[PDB]
Amino acid sequence: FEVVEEFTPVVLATPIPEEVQQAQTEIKLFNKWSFEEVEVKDASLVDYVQVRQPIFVAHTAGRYANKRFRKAQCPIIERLTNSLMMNGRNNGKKLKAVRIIKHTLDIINVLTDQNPIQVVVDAITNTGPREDTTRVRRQAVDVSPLRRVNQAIALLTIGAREAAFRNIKTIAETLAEELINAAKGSSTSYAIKKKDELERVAKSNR
Amino acid sequence: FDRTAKPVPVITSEVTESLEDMIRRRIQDSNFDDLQRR
Amino acid sequence: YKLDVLSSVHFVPKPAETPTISMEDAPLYMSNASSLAPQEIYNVGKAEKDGEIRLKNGVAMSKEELTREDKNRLRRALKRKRSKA
Amino acid sequence: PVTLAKVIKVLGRTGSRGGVTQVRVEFLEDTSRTIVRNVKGPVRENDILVLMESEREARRLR
Amino acid sequence: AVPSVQTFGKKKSATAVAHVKAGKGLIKVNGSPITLVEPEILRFKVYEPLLLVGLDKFSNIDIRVRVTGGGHVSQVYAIRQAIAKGLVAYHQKYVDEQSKNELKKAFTSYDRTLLIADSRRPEPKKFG
Amino acid sequence: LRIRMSQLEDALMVMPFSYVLKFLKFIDTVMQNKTLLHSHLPLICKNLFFIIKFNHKELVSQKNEEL
Amino acid sequence: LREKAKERNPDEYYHAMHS
Amino acid sequence: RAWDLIRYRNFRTFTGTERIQFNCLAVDPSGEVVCAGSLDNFDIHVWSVQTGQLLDALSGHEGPVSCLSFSQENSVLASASWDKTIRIWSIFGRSQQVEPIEVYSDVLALSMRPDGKEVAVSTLKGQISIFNIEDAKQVGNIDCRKDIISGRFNQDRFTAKNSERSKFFTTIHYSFDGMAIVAGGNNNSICLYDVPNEVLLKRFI
Amino acid sequence: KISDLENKVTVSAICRRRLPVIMHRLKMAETIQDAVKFIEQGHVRVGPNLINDPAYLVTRNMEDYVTWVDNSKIKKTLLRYRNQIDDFDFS
Amino acid sequence: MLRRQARERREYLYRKAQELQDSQLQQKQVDDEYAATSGIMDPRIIVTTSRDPSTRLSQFAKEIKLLFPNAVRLNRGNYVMPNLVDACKKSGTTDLVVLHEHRGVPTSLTISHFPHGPTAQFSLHNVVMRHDIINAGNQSEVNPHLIFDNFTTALGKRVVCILKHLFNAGPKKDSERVITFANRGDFISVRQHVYVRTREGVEIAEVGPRFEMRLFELRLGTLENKDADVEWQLRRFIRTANKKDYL
RNA sequence: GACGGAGCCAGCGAGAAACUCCGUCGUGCUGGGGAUUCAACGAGGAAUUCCUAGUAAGCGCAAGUCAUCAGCUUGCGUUGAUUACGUCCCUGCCCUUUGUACACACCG
Repeated sequence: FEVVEEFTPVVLATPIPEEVQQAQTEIKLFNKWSFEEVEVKDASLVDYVQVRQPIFVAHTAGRYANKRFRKAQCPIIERLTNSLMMNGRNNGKKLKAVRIIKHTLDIINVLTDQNPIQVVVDAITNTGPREDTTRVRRQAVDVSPLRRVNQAIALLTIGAREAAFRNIKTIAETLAEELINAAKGSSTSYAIKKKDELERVAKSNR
Repeated sequence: FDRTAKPVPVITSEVTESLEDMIRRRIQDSNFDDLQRR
Repeated sequence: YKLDVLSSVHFVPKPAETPTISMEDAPLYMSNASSLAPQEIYNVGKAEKDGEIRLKNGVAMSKEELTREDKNRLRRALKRKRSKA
Repeated sequence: PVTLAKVIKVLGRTGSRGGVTQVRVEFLEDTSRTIVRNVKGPVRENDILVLMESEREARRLR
Repeated sequence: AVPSVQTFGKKKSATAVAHVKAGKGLIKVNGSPITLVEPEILRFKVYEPLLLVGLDKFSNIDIRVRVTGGGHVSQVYAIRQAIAKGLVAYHQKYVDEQSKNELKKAFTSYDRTLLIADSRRPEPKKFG
Repeated sequence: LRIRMSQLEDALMVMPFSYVLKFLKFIDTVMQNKTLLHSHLPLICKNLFFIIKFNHKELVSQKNEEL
Repeated sequence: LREKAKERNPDEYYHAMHS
Repeated sequence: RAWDLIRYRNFRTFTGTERIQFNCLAVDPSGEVVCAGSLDNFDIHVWSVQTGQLLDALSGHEGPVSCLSFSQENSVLASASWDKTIRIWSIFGRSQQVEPIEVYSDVLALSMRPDGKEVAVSTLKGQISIFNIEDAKQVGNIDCRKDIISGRFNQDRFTAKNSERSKFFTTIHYSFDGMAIVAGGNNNSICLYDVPNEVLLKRFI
Repeated sequence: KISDLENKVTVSAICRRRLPVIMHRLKMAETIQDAVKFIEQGHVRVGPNLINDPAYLVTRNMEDYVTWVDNSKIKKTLLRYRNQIDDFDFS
Repeated sequence: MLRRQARERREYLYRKAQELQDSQLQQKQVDDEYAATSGIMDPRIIVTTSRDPSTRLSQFAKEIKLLFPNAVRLNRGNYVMPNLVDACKKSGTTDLVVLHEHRGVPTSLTISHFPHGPTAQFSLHNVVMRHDIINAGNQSEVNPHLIFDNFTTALGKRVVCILKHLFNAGPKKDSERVITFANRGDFISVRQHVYVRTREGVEIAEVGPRFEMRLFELRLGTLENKDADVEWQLRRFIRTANKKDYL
């Protein structure tokens, strides 16, 4: 059994590329990643790393700073791109973050055949520290999931930034390797090192 | 040569003592030109 | 009615011995006494006897049994009440 | 091993230190057992939280 | 005369006028095809309505957009608003309103900004 | 009694469950003291009820027959 | 002229306008 | 005016400084705060039930406040106007905030979900639009213009079908179960809709 | 004041509040006779309500919100000449 | 909404014309703008600055905020004057305060009264900020006492009436904080002090700041309205300017 | 990021840039820096100031309309974020300690 909704081949006076109608089949990031198979491995980060609403390009102009928690509804990829632009000289330019993240996803795919967006989700989940300390000396207590994801993005971006600040490596590749290493859980990623140190310090002052 | 506008005053010491003497006097007499509920 | 009807979007109706039946009531089974709060019926006031202090808490105080220290604070207590009043 | 606990009530007027919120959480593995914990980040009702230690009881941190 | 509708999209100072008529599926922006709009990275953005509702409905119409004012980003959003608005208006005027309701439902389900202006009127957050 | 009513509910709200069980033991101790309870019965009742409402789902979990 | 532009009634309607 | 239905007495009365005309009213679930709206002042007056004093005035509407409602659970206030917008007010709490949502046409009626998670509004265009309060995005839209029946008046010199006198619902309310809306207006019809999937259940003359 | 109220009130003042008189001041219609035709034909709405009776007097607070009806063919002309017909708003 | 504003302005211009005629006949109380809200509703004040303000100008605005009990400081990042004033009137503010500067030196002070004016513009001289004072400490924010000295002409009363309403009404009798505005040749020296009632007199202490303000424009309308008719303006090229006095 | 091409989008006001595409270069005080040919400068101590949305920040354009301003003042548009939006724990500043408050409830 089948259902047909179109009985005539569709041809437009303005030509449209084939990849565009292939996208009309399914919404995909940069027309080149699908969000369908994405799942958050850790239950805690669920409902704060938002990937259910598929988007073509990061740019959304979504108004996420009204409420205390509209940031959760923002797609995670926009959160990464918007965190990427920093250090004053890069302020005002998200579209540059969009190109950088596109190249980063390409690099992730090239190095690792897995869907890069899954790698980003894995890295964010891995690099969200679960408890840390507060100055009283210090006393150890645990972390809200929103604040976890916020540090995850921040530390990943900061490690990528500092790594290539005065290095032959470009921003795209340093971000890519940081994401890969965080997803693997390897200590090589700077953000995972900071997570481990923070949780260790909390354990000491537990 | 002529000057068109006023000279902006200089807040010298003998000016300051004169103003604060005025301020103390009103507080001494409790004369305050202040709004009140109506 | 006149200025209403000229400025009203909708229809506005025109406003309209022997013992008389009360057409409308403010319920019949309800009692007037039950419609009054206990405070309305009676509320504690000032001392009827000059040698007593009764507060709104419902406690009366004979001056004779009051100790000197208690009398002092009560006098100061009144003064604060009077001061802002 | 790490436990998961769902926030069930945010505690008020606890005298906690600035940036610190006292919370009560119900363990996912057993909806019965509840614990009071101290948190930093913006927290709300219906949130789940990962705990290394399920034995410590929160105390006012001034 | 030829059945047609006119509509607008606003974003900041950017304003796009979209004129929709019966036709054979011709999209032009400022006298150039939609495929040539810039910046290329945001091109998919203006493809977004064309793509969500299906290119089939567009096959029966010829549609022209003129954009002026604002910057490139604001111009892109003006174009996308204008095209969504014009499709809905044309469908209502000359096609069943059931399809109009379907178009509105799909667009608003994805992103309401396609259909309503997203205007950041300033608000004093500090009371007083 | 010394605790102010405005803060009683919250103080009773901060109460840990294992500590709450001990508060029930205290109410038991008040109960054998008939005169003391009668002196301050109402205040005891409100605190107990709020606590039971406060941890109703925890109390049912407890299966101690002595409890 | 500037004042006329400010307090212009958007609802004002005229007949020669039909042309 | 506040009325006790046990003892049948007006125990309190509230009024503005300038004798502002009130057209809509709403009461807090706690029964401690009241908010009323006016067709001439554009600002929502707030009184304290216990004290009877004006706590403050909630300003921000560029149009008259058409209707008001408190969430029975969340205690959030939703206000609608002829301003073509809806504003969600978080009056309770240390900090004060307003969340405006724009709508296509002038709003006439508003109903609050008993859960307090959704709000419906009736517009002059004849549409029932439902929005998610916590996120402030639309979730459903219902047409009403065709469903409404309006009879040509004897004084009308224009046909009923061409008439535009009343194809909007001036009053709406939910079903307590939360799956239905009953809508009414200056017309000869009551329409009952089924909210999740946006269809007409039945219509009454 | 009251002494003013004795003489300030005039028939002309009441006629001034006539809706047919008013929009003429608002310039919706060239002439009062054009106005009474439009209201009878049903193009003019006061607030959310349609008025078809010329003798209606608009009170001051409603004075601001007297306007044409959205689907009026007249309004469609209004936006057409200035070239801002937006068919989504159906006006 | 625009129609309502247009109508209200015409009523307002008519009211001042009628008020002006009444005063002139009297020549042969509180002003109409403030008469409605005088002593009933406390003032609601916003203090802001020009675009890309210097750090000092931001500091000065904070000082002005502390001067006025009901003042709130707002950053003027990319705000447009219509957008500013419209956003202001919606919140219900009574007055708007805007500052300008020159190389981190405050230069002008303009006050605009809502919903419909008047607007007064002042020029600042000899500005001395409190941040220039070391180990000064924090202010007291009680409702202060007000001192108005040497305001005689009708314009002087108008300047008094504008300025007086920016503060809350009914300061408590023994409030230790006093604000004084002393007119000296159209140059209003603005001072504020904290006093202690001694057994043999009064001792006052400056907390700062110091600045001299001169009115040079007073206009019947909001600051946005560069079309509004002018109530009064300062003539500088008149031959008598070097010796003419107005306040 | 620097350089060479190509592509282009504003609003103020009447005595464009940033930006996007394709190329070169390449961690070397180098194809950065542009003072007087090729300098200082490789991210800035102790400390310290401010700041919550079209906001911080980048970008250019226009007029000098009686105070002030002359690469300074104001205005116009373009690009446009992170974090928090909860707390009285520290600091500081205030308010109350005759319900007075028209019922119920609560308090004493």
